[PDB]
Amino acid sequence: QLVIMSELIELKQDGDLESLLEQHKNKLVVVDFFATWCGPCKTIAPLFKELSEKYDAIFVKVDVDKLEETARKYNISAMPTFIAIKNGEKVGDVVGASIAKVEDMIKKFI
Ligand SMILES: [Ca+2]
Ligand SMILES: [Zn+2]
Repeated sequence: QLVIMSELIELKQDGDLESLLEQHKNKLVVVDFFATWCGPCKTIAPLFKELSEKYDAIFVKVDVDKLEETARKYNISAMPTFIAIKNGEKVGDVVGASIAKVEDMIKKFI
């Protein structure tokens, strides 16, 4: 019966998140902070992809070793950490590979 105008974007260097937030001012932005060497990150990534098809939000992937300043800025200390950003400000986070909690968080702030 419908498809969502979805967006799933992987960032490349510090500055890209701030640019993305400015480019998408009135969307909820959901950021997956992950690491290349993180098993739980790889396991959840296809579920995060599936979620991006269900909600009119901007879904973002950030490798903590490629965007070190951004990880530091968001106080990332475990991976995956999912951050919901609304109107440029952090409104929630989920620490760990729980797709149910991520979806609950999106439901709350979208
Ligand atoms: Ca799908
Ligand atoms: Zn876009």
